[PDB]
Amino acid sequence: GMTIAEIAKDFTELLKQGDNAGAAEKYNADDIASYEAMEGPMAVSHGKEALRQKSQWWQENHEVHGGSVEGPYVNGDQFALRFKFDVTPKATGERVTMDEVGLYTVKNGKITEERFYY
Amino acid sequence: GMTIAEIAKDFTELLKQGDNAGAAEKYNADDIASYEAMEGPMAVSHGKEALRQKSQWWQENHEVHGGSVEGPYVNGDQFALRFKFDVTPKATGERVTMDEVGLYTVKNGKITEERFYY
Repeated sequence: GMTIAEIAKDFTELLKQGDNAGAAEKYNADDIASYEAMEGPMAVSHGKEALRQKSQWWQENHEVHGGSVEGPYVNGDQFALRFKFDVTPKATGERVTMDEVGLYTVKNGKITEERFYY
Repeated sequence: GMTIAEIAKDFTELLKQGDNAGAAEKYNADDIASYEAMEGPMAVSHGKEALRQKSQWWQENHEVHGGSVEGPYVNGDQFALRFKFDVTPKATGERVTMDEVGLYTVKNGKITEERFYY
C-alpha cells in the first residue's frame, strides 16, 4: 500500500523522534539481515527479534548524548540515511562522535536489509 | 559463603546441562564485564542484562550441534572452562568447530568478569 518514499519518510521521521524501536518493530522484515560496518564475528545479524536484542544491547552499552539523522535519500527499492551520534561507549568511557551511512532495502513493504558504512 | 570451587562446580554443571540462562541469572554480577577475543561489534560488554541480550542474540544466530564443556579449572578467585562445540552460524550457513577457553572472575559470590580466548 505504502510507497518506498512514504515508508522512507515515516521510518526517518520515527528515528528523528528518537523512536528507534518503534521504527524497527513497524518496518523490519521478520528475516531482516543487518550488516555492521565494523569487521568482526557478530557484525552480521539475521532475524527481526535478533536485531531487537542487538539494539537493546547497544543501548545498554552506550550513553547517547545527542545526534541527528539526515535523509531519506532514495533510489529504487532502497533508501539511505546519514547518522551522526554523540556517544560515550561503556567499553572505552571516551566520548566520540560516530558518523555513518545506513542503507535500507525494502521488499513488500518491509526492510529486508540494513547495511552500515563507516 | 560459597567457595570458588563450589560456585565453579555448580556453574559448570549448569552449562553442561544446557541451563546457560540459569547459570547467568544465578551467578552473574549486575555489572558483569564480558570480553571476546575476537575485535568486533559485541566484543566488549558491560551489564548483566546486556549479556542476556547478547546471549539471546547469539542463540538466534547460531545452531549448536552439541560439543562439551571441560573443567572447571580453578586458581584463586577464578576458574576456567574449555568449550569445544560444532556450530552453524546463520551468517555463513557453514558448520564450524569452536574451541575456546573461558576465564571467570568471582568477587563476593558473583561472576564479575568473563573473558574468552580463541
